[PDB]
Amino acid sequence: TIKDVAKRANVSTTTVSHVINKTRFVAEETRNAVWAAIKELHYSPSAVARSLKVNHTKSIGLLATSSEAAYFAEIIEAVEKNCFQKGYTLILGNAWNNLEKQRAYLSMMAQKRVDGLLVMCSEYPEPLLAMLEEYRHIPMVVMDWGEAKADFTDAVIDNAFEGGYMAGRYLIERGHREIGVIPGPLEQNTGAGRLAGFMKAMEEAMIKVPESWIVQGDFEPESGYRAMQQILSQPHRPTAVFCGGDIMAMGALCAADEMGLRVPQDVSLIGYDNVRNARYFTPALTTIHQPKDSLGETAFNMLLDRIVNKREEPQSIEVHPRLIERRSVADGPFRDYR
Amino acid sequence: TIKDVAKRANVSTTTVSHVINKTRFVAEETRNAVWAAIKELHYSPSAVARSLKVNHTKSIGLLATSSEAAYFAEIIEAVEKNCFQKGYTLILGNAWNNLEKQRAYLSMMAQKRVDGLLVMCSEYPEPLLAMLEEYRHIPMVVMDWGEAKADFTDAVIDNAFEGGYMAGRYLIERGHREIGVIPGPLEQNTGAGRLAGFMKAMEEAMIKVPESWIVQGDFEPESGYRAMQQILSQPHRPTAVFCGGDIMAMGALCAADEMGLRVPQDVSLIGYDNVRNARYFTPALTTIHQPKDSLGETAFNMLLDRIVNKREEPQSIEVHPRLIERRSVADGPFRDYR
DNA sequence: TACGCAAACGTTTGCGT
DNA sequence: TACGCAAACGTTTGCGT
Ligand SMILES: Nc1ncnc2[nH]cnc12
Ligand SMILES: Nc1ncnc2[nH]cnc12
Repeated sequence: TIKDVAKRANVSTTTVSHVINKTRFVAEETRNAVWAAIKELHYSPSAVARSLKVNHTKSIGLLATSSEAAYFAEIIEAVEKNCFQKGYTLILGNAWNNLEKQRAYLSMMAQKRVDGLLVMCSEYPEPLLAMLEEYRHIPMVVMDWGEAKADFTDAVIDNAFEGGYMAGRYLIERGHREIGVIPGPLEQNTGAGRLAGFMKAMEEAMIKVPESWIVQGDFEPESGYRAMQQILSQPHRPTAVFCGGDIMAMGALCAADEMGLRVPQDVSLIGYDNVRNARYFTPALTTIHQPKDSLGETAFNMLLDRIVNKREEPQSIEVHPRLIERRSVADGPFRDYR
Repeated sequence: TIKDVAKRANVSTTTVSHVINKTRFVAEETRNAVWAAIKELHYSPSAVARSLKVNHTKSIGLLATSSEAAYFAEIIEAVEKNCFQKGYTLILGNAWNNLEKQRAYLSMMAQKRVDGLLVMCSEYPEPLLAMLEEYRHIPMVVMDWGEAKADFTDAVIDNAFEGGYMAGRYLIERGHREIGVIPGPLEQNTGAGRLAGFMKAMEEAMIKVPESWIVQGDFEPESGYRAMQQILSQPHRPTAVFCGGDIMAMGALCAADEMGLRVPQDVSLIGYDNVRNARYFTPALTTIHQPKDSLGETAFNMLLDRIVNKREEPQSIEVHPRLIERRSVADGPFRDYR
């Protein structure tokens, strides 16, 4: 079809190409006509064709887990923002922690010849790690590991452990000593990681958390509801609770209200993520904030580096969580005794 | 690189191709070797190359507005689900209601040669309609219009008006006659549409809504907070409020709590959307539910039809909202008098 | 000076035999 | 019977002149 344009303009396609890509000098005169034709012909340069010669599609694939969950959602939108301004095209794929689904999208991606790969799989078993490696050839970065699980990728690490530790400390310094927790899937970094961080703070305080006070969640509002319930649904209950994620917390808030418990007057709740609208939780959620934007930006960045500056050596960049004081927590019984 | 495979197997690439695509019969023997090589060579058929001959990329572009907002998010995830199972690749682009941004993504899309186009732009001014038409050639469907704005697209219509009407009716039948409303951007269908529907119910009831009781929102939690405030922040206030979107409502809930108002005992609130987690609002939100999944499914479907069955004539498919009773509403002063 | 030729990028596919 | 040839799809780009 460029052939069709070169003709209208009565010049070589090479020429057409050159003016389209400003890749060498062209007569104004000449230039014009081409555009002229480019317009009537209503021309649209085929990227697939181009991508065929130039050897880069100028698009990146997001091998995600899910994309609705507030958390995930924020990141994605971030990453995308980046792709847009640097000319990249985002190909979004949720794998739902389904291996087949993952091997699937992966290969679809390779075939669509993605310039690079962003990875947010939540859980990383050997079987997944393995598949992953078969694609080392294609530049990639995993945005959700605690440490550097592999040598073939760039990694961005959130410090979820120091975040767990922060959340715990706060409780302590507020007077709390009877504290429960609803962690997220221990196979995930944001799960095991955050929890552990929180658990260290307790040991430092010689605070023991009775097993009946820790209930697993999965990050979905419902998981929180159940746990919160289960916790306050017992003879003896904590005076403060640490919730591994904002949404689940939102779930733990609802349930307390429903058991007619008061927050924070009856129970104190600290969450984790600081999702765009935790502020509008009732009451306004006190939580640890994860820098989701920077997280995305930093991932798309390391990736571009590898891409353009053809880097070979794996990289890894830390990012830092931080406490956000809201209205869901209140001084515990030992505040004044410290 | 297929050339590299044909060689290992010592057969024609045509052959390699044939066994890869099961496009004609091949000796088991022959078949094997190819795979054999296909494996060692660690081969990955280039879709760009293929897409070049076959003339279809097997990917669809989502020209969205935003992708974080719960609403949007749910849809997208839906649509994507569909693309995955029918082999399509999703290219997601948020235009933020920025014309340039839109013309941009659009053309990027055309160039990436998308098999079809899904459109969720929120607002549609002539300038946007116009650009849009320049792409009639590429099959497309707009998932957020009230009626059929154009003749060159397939449309799926939500019936947001009948939804507004439903929400109003409910209030009425619950005993309410003093009711306020926080609508969303009147330029959007889910804005003007829903409101109007609600407004008809009032006229039918000879209920007049004083201007001081209607406050625009933008769908973001914050907009709701302000409005809710503004409303209850007056000498005379409604006994019930209709909120154009769940998130904003969530915002209107927070504010009441903060002005120490009780919901629903002090104010009744009905929202709109029934987002995945409105159930976990505090209190559990009573709202109108939009079938977001079916919405996506139905869009990806009409689109596939056009695509595959090369349809030419625009189509349009209705979808229906429905009331979801929760805990945010309570009988008003006239319940017993009817 | 300002431009055009033709090979190449990696596939699929109509004819053949 | 089971397979191979070669043209084509739409670009970019190293040489030329
Ligand atoms: N996997 C996950 N899902 C939702 N919110 C999260 N916060 C941290 N990890 C998360
Ligand atoms: N544009 C929009 N944003 C968020 N929620 C919505 N519900 C209906 N339309 C919406």
